[PDB]
Amino acid sequence: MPPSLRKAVAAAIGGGAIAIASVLITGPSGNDGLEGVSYIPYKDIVGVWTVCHGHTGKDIMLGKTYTKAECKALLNKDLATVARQINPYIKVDIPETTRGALYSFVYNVGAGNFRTSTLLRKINQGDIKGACDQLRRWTYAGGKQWKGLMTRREIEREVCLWGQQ
Amino acid sequence: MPPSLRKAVAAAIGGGAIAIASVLITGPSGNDGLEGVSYIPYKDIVGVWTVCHGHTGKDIMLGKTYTKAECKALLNKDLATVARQINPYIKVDIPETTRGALYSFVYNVGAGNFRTSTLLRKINQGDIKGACDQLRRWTYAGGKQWKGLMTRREIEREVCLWGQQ
Repeated sequence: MPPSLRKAVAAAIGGGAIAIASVLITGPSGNDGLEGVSYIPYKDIVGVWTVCHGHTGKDIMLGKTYTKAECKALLNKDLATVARQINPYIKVDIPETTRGALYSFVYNVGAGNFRTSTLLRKINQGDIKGACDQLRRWTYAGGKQWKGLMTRREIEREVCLWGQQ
Repeated sequence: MPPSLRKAVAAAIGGGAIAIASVLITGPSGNDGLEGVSYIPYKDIVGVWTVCHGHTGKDIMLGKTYTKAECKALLNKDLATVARQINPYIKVDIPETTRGALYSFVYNVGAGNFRTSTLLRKINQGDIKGACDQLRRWTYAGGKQWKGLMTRREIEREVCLWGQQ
């Protein structure tokens, strides 16, 4: 991963999985992460309304220009939600890096997908290294493989396996 | 602080930042820490129901008597929440003493207040001395400086500055 991002994830470690994920999504500067940011609402490719760091919901004011602080508040809430949605399903102790990287993964890919993934089953069997490797299989959308996903998956993989080496 | 407590801090240091904060809140006995303990809902001065060592939610039963057991459940959860809400905002590496000190402070003053604060800004510019000193600015409410908050911030501060001697 870029060295600034690496250092960023390093300092977030004391802050636990949530903070780790927040670095992955927003990046060191808070605007150069694996997710885009947008201060004004827009419809995505599936026609869902979205703003800030990829935030969707029934609470988007279409006429509003959002601040950096609003965007960060909303991410916090959404990450807490991801945690709520997936942590029940992780039946084993994993390191904070691994947890944070799965948050970032699930943020992108959705809770359903994760619940039925092979990645989870390898987590629940204690195969951490094997779970982190499953990430590379998640680069396909519209029967095309995406350079942007393959990169994201590589970076989430590094962090997922951060403790090992 | 009181020696009764200065020791009991050090007692759960190896428990990490959560355990440091949780200590400051309950103190060794359970009432003799920074928060007020109460096993029946009372309406506080601003008219919010409150129970145990400061727990407020919508999850409160108005005639119920809570146990020493159920209040530990509420606190731990509440403190999980504080860590979720503030850590992503903390971009640098910090001692578990310092972090735990901040968990307590935010318990008291709220995530919003914290996210906009000068203190967090000093934290993130690496200035930990400068950070902890900012605790002292948080001793007013309703016009007046309170001696009780003046104490409470000196305590939180002491713990905040445990690394630097």
